[PDB]
Amino acid sequence: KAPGFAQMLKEGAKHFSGLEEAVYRNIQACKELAQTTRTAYGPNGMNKMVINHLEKLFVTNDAATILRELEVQHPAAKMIVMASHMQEQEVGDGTNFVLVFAGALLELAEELLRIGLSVSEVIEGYEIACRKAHEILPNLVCCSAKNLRDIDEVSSLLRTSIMSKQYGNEVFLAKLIAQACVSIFPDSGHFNVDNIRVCKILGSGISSSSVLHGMVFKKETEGDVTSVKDAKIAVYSCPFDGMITETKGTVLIKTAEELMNFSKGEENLMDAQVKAIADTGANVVVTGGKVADMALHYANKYNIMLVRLNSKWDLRRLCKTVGATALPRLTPPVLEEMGHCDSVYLSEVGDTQVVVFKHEKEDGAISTIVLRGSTDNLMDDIERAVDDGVNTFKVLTRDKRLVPGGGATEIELAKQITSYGETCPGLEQYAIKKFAEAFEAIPRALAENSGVKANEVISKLYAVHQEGNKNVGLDIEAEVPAVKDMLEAGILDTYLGKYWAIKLATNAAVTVLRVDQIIMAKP
Amino acid sequence: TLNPKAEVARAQAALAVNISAARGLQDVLRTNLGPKGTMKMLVSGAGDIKLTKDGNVLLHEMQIQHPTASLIAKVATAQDDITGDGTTSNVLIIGELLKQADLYISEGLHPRIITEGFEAAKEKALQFLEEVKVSREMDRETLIDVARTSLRTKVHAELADVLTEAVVDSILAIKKQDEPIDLFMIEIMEMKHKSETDTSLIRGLVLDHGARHPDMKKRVEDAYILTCNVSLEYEKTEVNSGFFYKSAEEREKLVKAERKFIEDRVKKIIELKRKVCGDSDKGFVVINQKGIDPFSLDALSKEGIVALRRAKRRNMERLTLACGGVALNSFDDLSPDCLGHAGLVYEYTLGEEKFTFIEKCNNPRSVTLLIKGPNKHTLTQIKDAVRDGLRAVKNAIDDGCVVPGAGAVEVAMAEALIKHKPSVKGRAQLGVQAFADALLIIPKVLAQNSGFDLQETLVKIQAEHSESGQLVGVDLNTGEPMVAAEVGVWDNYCVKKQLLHSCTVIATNILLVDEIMRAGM
Amino acid sequence: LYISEGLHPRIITEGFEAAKEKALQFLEEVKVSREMDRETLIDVARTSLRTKVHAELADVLTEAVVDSILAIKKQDEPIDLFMIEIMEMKHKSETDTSLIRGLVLD
Amino acid sequence: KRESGRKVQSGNINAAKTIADIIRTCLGPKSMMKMLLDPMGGIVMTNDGNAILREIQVQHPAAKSMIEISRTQDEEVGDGTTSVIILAGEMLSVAEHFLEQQMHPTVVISAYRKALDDMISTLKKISIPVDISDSDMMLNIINSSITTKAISRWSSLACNIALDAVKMVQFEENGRKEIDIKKYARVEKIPGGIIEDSCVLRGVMINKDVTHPRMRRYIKNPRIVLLLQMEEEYIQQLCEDIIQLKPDVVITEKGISDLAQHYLMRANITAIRRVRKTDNNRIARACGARIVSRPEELREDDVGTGAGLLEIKKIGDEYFTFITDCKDPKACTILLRGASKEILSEVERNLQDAMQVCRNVLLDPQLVPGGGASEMAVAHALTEKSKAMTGVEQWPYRAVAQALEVIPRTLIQNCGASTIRLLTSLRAKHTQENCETWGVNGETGTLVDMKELGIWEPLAVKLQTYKTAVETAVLLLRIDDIVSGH
Repeated sequence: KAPGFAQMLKEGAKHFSGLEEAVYRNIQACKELAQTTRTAYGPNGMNKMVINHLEKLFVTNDAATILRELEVQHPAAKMIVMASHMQEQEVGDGTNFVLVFAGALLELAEELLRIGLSVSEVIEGYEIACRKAHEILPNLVCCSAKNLRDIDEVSSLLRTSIMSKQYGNEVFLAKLIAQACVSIFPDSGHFNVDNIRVCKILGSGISSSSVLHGMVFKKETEGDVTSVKDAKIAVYSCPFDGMITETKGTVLIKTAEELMNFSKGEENLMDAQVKAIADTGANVVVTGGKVADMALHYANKYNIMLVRLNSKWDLRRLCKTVGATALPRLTPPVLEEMGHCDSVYLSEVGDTQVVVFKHEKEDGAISTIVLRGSTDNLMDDIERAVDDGVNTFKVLTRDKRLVPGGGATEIELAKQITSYGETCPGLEQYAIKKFAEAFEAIPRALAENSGVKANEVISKLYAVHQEGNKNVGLDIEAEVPAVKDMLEAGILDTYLGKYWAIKLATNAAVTVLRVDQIIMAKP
Repeated sequence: TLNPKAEVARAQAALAVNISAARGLQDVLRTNLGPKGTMKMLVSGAGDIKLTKDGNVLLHEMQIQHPTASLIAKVATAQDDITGDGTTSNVLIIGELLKQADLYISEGLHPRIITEGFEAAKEKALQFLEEVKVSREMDRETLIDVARTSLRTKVHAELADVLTEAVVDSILAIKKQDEPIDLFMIEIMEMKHKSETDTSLIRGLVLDHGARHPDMKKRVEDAYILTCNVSLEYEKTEVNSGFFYKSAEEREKLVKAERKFIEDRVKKIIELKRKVCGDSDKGFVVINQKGIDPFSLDALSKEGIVALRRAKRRNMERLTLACGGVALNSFDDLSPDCLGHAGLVYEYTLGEEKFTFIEKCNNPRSVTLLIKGPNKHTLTQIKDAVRDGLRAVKNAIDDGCVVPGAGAVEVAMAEALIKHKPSVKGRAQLGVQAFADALLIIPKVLAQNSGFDLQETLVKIQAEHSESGQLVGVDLNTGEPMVAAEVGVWDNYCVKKQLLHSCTVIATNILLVDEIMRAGM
Repeated sequence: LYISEGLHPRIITEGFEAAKEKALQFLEEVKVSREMDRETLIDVARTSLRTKVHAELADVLTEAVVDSILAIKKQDEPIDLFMIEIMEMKHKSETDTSLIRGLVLD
Repeated sequence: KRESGRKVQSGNINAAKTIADIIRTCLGPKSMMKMLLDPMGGIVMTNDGNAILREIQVQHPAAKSMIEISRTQDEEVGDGTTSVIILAGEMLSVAEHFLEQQMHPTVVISAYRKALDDMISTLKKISIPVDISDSDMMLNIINSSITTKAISRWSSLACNIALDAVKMVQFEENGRKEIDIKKYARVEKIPGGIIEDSCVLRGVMINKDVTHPRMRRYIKNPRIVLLLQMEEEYIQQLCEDIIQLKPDVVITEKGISDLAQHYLMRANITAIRRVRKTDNNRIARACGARIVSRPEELREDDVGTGAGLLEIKKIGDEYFTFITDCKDPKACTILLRGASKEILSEVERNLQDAMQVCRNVLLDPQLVPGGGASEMAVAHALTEKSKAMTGVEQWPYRAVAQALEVIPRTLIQNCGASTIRLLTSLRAKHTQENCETWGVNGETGTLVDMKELGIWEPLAVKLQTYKTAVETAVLLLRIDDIVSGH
């Protein structure tokens, strides 16, 4: 019966009418995305009881893990999530900056559209303010990395990135990752997170961790050989077990003596198979699955170092470094597809023997952080801090420029942008002023997660900045809502982290504002 | 009075259904008119996303619920193939024509009388283009305004200045000798691992697969390019014999025996290399399309030869024109006739992949437009814009006449049709009035998308008159009147010509629909 | 039609006030200030009476309506329709209407 | 189960009237369009009365009879399908006599049949002769169908094709002037070229392609034949008697397998196969050949002597075999050229209906005034003839006359003019002025004479139109019991 739905003619999709504010609905999908991560922002971030797709329980506060597990189906939210994925490129931090800032730009845009300002004029203001923010951000650069490759320097600046992922233990992790990062910075112009690997081992606690060179593997050496300097490393994916012939190979056995004869024939064949490994000049062998009992002694017969890597990612980790690729057959003497390594030895650290691939002959630009923890979920959450911590200094290989943190830049950058909008006549000042208030959402996130009235933090942060006391941020404390200097406390953020975050967040917000109707299709 | 499994609207409700569909389709596409207009998303269901303002993609790729609206969608497919632009504005005029026709049809006017007014106004409207069309000679500055006028309607006003100079020079690279411009002479290549503003032109072709060996020259300043289609990998026995083996070792002997089919021919490449200017200060290149063994890649690299593999058929035809070497289907009949000549042949390195470039050609009569972008959807977005920008300059050169934009022709033709009485009957005066008010939807919609009042903007440009031929259009940034010639806002002649002929035909046929019968639906 | 396009009502009403003054001035030019004679008032009475009868009482009531007015105005005197009494009687056809120079009493 | 009584006749009227109300507005040059909703959402805005009812699935048996009769009308005559259904529906829409007055159908059928004999008598009085020998006069008549078509670019060529092709098939010696376009004027599409290259071939064409070069490329006197070891010997002998005559082409009715084509290729002749019986009869008349039972019984008389020539010339990426002659062997073939299949399809159906127009005009050189003039002229005669019609049949006799007014009624409705005002003035013109003129203008909407506007239609189209409409109305009125049964 008429009048039915208005503006609904494309596959019956939910087309919001002019009264229902179709633009207001795509914004609400992005605001809900911020609330899921607004609480995890800062050192006092709240953890999320995430339930994996395998019905696994994980308690974490990392933004990338929340969104990867939260199936975001709304396309308007996917754009901001795609900015978070683009945030991971060129920098390894500032993900929640994209979610919190963009959510404030869209949330504040509704206050403009409700007044009657056109969406095309709102976009011009944010694009003007983003360009203006990039001019003010260099002026806020307080300190810069000396690049002395000092662990005292690298660990000091790294404390800010480690916090908000694993709080409280920022002293140990800053020293260890500093020891791992300093050992590669001499390799000028080649630093990457792929070199600094991580190996988690069940242990007492986080304090029992340390750093070791080479590609470390937690699985101890199964063989009886302690050390071997052989370059040819033969990697096989098929485990050491009862052979099967790719051709017919029909095996008929009737009597009990024939069972023993065929059993002996297999052991004589396996003795020849392991013999072929030593014939190809390779005293090292790797196995994915189980390892047989007789084949184990054959590895000790020719002093072939037996290696076990049950994890698939551990196998592929070696395929791209030493070159040894896994073949489908069980011990095919294929010497061409083997690897090359300078040193392979076993080492006991923290009361645990771990396989090591050290580069003694070669210069060496690879390391590994051996983490210890009494829970697998805890070590995984600490691993996420290593990536966000190591990637912080992959950015410092570029232009070394640090800015204050703790919401300090967000108020000064807002204060400088608000003045530009007050003196700028026209309609763009409305969206330029709201671009400054979007920055205030970040201190408001830190204050709310610390149990403090956020409005009192903004009032104090603006007063000290009115007097010219820059580099002043939120004092993280439950019983003290006052502020302190981020420079004296040593809290510092990266320049490129804020640059690419303000850029990608504005493009994601503008890209959502430019959209006014979601329409289905079919190929 | 009806049969089972049958339905038919005998009254004028068939028009109210078709007229309602056009009004609905009008309100959808009017928001993406011009650069200030908003974008539409195209969700394929599987998760892919595609943003575009091009009306043809919003009608060809998207699916429409109304059956009547799908007819107008097919019209945009026809409008795109002839002119390459004007598909969105074509739908707005149809909706506004049918809107004004419904106003008079409710007063008891027959539909056929309204269609006769459109045919009279259309013939007068076409003559107005011949009077206002500017036959300015094609130059760099003129085509920049045309390509800017087309590219700004498909990008964020940042890739316009970047893509404008590239799209202009692409046509000028192929435009000479008064030849008909062929778009097959320009191939469009995409690349990831870079931003969006890095788009630039390539004087020559670009290939996907390149040289993969340490002993290869990173750049070849000159070479006799040899065109070939013979695989230098393990192949079957080409003589009166076969493969018969008794074990894995005897099988390996057949590989050594079968590999001799190529080893004699791989040295043949070394022979013609040393033959045709094998002395110093010379080079040699092979562009063999088929696969090549790493042995042949390892052998020829020691002689200083860049050999390529796994190319496309279309690239090989373009490569021959760039170089001059004819394709040799069998290495046994090798000769210098199969060779060409080219300039700098280097390798562009990305973060992960690498691409072959054959720049500095002699007489290719063809170029390549290298597109770069970070996202997949952004590549398809920029590709659709360049294809529209290329056809815009093509129509400007193929048809040397251009006309103003900003709805200046519509505002002018509306005043012209009002000052024109019929010659067949008096009631056609109403159809001419509907055609006049229908053309004004374009300057009306441009004021809406820019955020200005619909009525104030139109009344200003329509009130602006003088004692001379004066143009006037909508200023999207200020909302005030604007002379399109004094700012560089130009459209094509064939676009506006086909627009009047397309809208009149479809708005006519939709009005002649007297009944809608279900053919067993 | 224009309000649906986003136009305010107050703008349209200001146009009516302008169109009224232009339309009111044009009415002054079209009006015919000729002298009122019996030939002219018959055209006025017929134009007014045709809109209320079956085109049969036109000539019947026309001459009565005109003569009733001429009897109550001379020398440019102010006129009053209360001078004319309207009586009704039955037992006769509709076309039996006529004048009464005097007055009827019950 | 079963329906009888007045319910049957009242139902057949609503069915035939419903089918007619659909296509009322598809009459004339202002044919309004119809939107047919397919089940998959597909839509076609066609305005052809045949294609509309062809796709509309109906359930009532009476409506199917009204549709099938128009289909049969479409084959015998290439025009008048929409007018048969409108008149047959309008003749049945006068139910005042069937139900309110309780007139038996036999009384009305006596009136409808009496009107049909008088309607035919009135048309032949208003007829007008034709000078068919003049190519321009007949060209003015065929332009009525060529308008709004792709063949309008070279309409002079389009008329010369159909006009001569019909005259070549026109066998006037036998008196009845039998014409058969589908039999003696076979039409085939030829890829390549343009509409201007469309010409007539004085003989029979074979669309088979040349598979091997061992064939006759050019012959002055075409000798057209018409008719593993064991398979080789049985084929070796049947092919021996054929080659003994030294033929130029062998056209067998049944298939010629590979081994049979091998021995034929040794004789260097064209191998034709997969041809029908009537086609062989047409091939024999093209050159005077003889059809034989088997290859064993072939005689020296089995020759195509007298024919023009054989040719296997490749035209547009396709070989075509011709056995044409420079004479008129009771047939012809239209070689339609075109640069694409999209243009070839339009010219085929366009010229086909054009041949039907010349077929009807040449069968009898007598036209009639169209544009409602013939309908209003006939209606005036019955209205005057009914004054002397003593009996109760006068009432339905006059109703048939007023039913013919639907043709100018729909033409005036589509133009948008007042239907009553013009139809009223139109009927008055036929009373006083001559009935042979004063019709309706389908383009302008006002009245105009048919002498000044060449809308003159053939006579056979109207006779079969009124005869079919009356016989169809008489049919459904005779239906009084619709019953099932297998």
